Amino acid sequence: GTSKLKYVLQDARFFLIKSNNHENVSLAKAKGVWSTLPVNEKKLNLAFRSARSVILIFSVRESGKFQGFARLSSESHHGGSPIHWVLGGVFKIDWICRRELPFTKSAHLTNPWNEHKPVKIGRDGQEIELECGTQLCLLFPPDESIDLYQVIHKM
Ligand SMILES: O[C@@H](c1ccccc1)[C@H]1CCCN1
Ligand SMILES: O[C@H](c1ccccc1)[C@@H]1CCCN1
Repeated sequence: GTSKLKYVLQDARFFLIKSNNHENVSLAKAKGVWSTLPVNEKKLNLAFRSARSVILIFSVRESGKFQGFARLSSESHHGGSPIHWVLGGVFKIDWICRRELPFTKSAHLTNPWNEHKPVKIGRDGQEIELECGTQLCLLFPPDESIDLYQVIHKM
């Protein structure tokens, strides 16, 4: 079904994350963490405090695809377990979908906060307007390995 997914996304904010390599997205998928540049870290911390869900939608540059999406479970924090990224604070994230979506499937979605360009277009950290972001997340193939019960309880 899609009902719990729609519930998690209700009144959410959405941000495009552009990564330079699959290895870092793989690490994020395995460890449930993300780290970004200071300008985006500040924006995400602000969004985390005000919105009931903040959703990161990931895309590896030149892949032509999104690799999935996740919900922030914390603000950024320093001093924790180190992460062997491929070269700020660390956000904890809960994955909602670890399956890919090709850009060809989102060609009908425009992002008002980026001049109504197709939603695949955007710098790392670009905010995606609510309706566009909701519809983008609903386009991903269902990830039947995920149980959103525990995510709902964190809201
Ligand atoms: O956001 C990126 C970045 C690039 C340069 C300086 C700080 C942060 C990368 C780093 C690991 C995962 N995300
Ligand atoms: O998407 C809409 C928009 C965005 C930018 C210019 C005109 C119209 C509005 C914005 C808030 C709610 N929806």
